[PDB]
Amino acid sequence: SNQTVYQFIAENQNELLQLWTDTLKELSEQESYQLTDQVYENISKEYIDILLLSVKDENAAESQISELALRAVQIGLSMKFLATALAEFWKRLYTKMNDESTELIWQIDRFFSPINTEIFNQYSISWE
Amino acid sequence: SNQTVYQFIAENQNELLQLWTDTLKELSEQESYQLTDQVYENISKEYIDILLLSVKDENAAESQISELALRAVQIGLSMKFLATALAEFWKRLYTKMNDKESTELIWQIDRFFSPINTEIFNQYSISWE
Ligand code: NA
Repeated sequence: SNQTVYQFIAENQNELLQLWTDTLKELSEQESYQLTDQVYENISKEYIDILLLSVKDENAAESQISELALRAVQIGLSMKFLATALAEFWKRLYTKMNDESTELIWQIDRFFSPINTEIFNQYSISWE
Repeated sequence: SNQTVYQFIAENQNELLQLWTDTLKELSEQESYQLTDQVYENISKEYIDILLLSVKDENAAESQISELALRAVQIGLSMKFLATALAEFWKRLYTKMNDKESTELIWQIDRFFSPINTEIFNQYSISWE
């Protein structure tokens, strides 16, 4: 069901990790300060863990989602920054997997959308 | 440039308002209570008004953004509900536009909406922070 996307992530973990770390770092340069590379790499790795627990849907990864959202809040990432990052993550995955295009986009969207919206929810909850 | 998407929104305002109002309503049916048709219509209208100010970026609609997000909080829409709704809003606009490359249309749509929606999510969360 989410097999094509899931399997690609599983098979391309090391390259995704680097890709997404680099995405966090690039976005951070637009912010008033930049955390260290290891901090962004750990966020990336936690995220990938979430994706690999989320083959069915966002439910299995409940505890890691809550941890990641709390961590984001605690270390000073805005919702704006996190949402921007997560949007860029799936788009950079697309470029990797694309390499029909439209059906791939919809595959990616079906796997990620509920994960990301649950992460957003738990970020807001970790203030609410 | 966001000209292509902006123009389609500008030319199809009444249609989009109905489409988005219906999406909200459909989604509300899975929540523990439903608000009124007018409440959801007013949300769709406030959102479209944001879009029409946003041809460059999300900055001109700062105040409108902040008001929409705050109202969402106050009326009891979760972030989950809001983020699901907004995702469906662009996807439904895609189906409309696409039926008039598909891939480049999606990226045009994403380019326009993504910074607006992220800013909405931010103001939603900030209402609590
Ligand atoms: Na767990």
